[PDB]
Amino acid sequence: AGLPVIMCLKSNNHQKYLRYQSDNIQQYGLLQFSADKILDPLAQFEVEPSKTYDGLVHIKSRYTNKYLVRWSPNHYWITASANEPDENKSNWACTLFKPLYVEEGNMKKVRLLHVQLGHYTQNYTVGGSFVSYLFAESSQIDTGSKDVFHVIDWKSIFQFPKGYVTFKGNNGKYLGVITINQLPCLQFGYDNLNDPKVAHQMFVTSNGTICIKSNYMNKFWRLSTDDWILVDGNDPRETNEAAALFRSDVHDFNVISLLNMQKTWFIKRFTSGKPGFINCMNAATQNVDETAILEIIEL
Amino acid sequence: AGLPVIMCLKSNNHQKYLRYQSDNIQQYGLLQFSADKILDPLAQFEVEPSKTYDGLVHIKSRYTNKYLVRWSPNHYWITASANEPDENKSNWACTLFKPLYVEEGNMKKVRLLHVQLGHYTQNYTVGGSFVSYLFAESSQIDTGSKDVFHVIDWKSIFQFPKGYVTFKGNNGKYLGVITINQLPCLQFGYDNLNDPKVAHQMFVTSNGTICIKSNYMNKFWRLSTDDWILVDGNDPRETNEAAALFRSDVHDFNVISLLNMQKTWFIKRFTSGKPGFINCMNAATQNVDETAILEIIEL
Repeated sequence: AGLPVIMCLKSNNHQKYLRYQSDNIQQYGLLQFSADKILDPLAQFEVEPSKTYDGLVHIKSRYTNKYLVRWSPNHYWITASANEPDENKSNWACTLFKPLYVEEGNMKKVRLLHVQLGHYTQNYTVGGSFVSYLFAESSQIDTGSKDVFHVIDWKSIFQFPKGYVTFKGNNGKYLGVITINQLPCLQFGYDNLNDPKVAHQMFVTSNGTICIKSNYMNKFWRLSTDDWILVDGNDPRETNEAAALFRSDVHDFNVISLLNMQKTWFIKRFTSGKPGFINCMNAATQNVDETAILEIIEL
Repeated sequence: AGLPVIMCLKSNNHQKYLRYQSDNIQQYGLLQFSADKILDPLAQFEVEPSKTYDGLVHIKSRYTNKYLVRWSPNHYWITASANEPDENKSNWACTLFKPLYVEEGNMKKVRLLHVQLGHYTQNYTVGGSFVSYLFAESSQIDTGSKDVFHVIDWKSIFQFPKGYVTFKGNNGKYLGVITINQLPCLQFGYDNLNDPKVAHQMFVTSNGTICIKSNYMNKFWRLSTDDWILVDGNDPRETNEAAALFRSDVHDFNVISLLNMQKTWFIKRFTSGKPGFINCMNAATQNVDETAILEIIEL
């Protein structure tokens, strides 16, 4: 119904992501707006379209693989615990929800109506322990906007923009081609997004590896001499040369680290001491360091 | 191919479960036998039958929802990062696996053969940082059985024994029916599993709630007088009475805590002070405590 197959929900009211409550407490099983990162393994939910009703949806925790349902005949708290869907609107355990978009055409802002009750769900707080839990409050939209959620497609966090992009290093500079000692290097030393030497193109293969082409050089990034990432490679989707294949470690939307597949080490901003090699891309760190985090800027 | 749709793999070699390595380290994305409990959110995998090859299977991490594939053309390390399945047996990125049951008929002990390589996967260690990671070593069975895995169906951990069962408290005693002051209570004070009073039956409903019947009385458990759990209830599957419904917090196979849906507090072995009411089941704890931990013993 316009929602991603697998999604994450964020509460504008306090900026946290909805996650299954796994602690051994009274609220076990309930859904709490407390995940700091979207990468939290308890924050993923799968949406499943209704068999009978056009527009109604069933939702389950990806962790437990169980449907969201009311805690019991007496409560409005939502628990991801139903073993199976229930499309009977008169049953307190009906599992049908109805996504209602806050603004026309915008699919990332929604209010989720519990069908059986006809109540909007909210990031609700009662007292002491019942803090920030999903609760089907009433048929009235909330004055405090605690019923509006930001929808996030889980799949997209691991997808990149193919089209010109550049990378911003931790020193504030953009990554561009540069010839040093006859070697076609990559340096974080450009200030302007429009310098054509700074434009790159990311190709994500079906196996998860990524290859990157320098627009300016019209050649692919390739680990080579002294572990510098030089711009001289042929298309690795044909050559299968591990030196020109990378795998990413996503930290957040457009914030990544890339491991070079030949050395299996992360690439980073590096100054080797040898004259001329200042802030150049090199496979120099076994694990992620601050000089290894790259921000992707679309072009 | 006989595997459960969603499963957890346990290494025979060191009794840890296979989980996605999410730390920002060299081995990010690889699969490591380091989860202590099956409840770890990074330890669930899903199986998909091959589209063209009977008996062949693709496997993905439930977390990333990506396919297990070789790290690169040069490696035998397995990473859960393929975007899509690959059935080309000749391609290094082939995602097909062949489960090979160790004991004919027992679908729980298995070896996973990486089809393209023709190698068995192992709980592999190459010292240093690569410790206990899935690696498709060779076409030879391992002397030390590091290639033998125990398959556990994920859905079954939230499933309970049908037919007769009892419950063992933290005082080593079985839970049985007992009349105290005219009230038909449940007390942890029997040492004989053959006592008919100690026998119960659990019913899980499609909504996740559970209702328990005492075999002896032929009555369902129900929160009533002074929060004690009495055995006098009619079937809540028909009365929809919250006091006769419980939701479980599973700690491990057959080790759970139960929350009464009327009080929304966990039931535990309890001694009130009122004479006679010693070690009786009472909804007296908000969060799980030692006394709220119950062991399900099947009869």
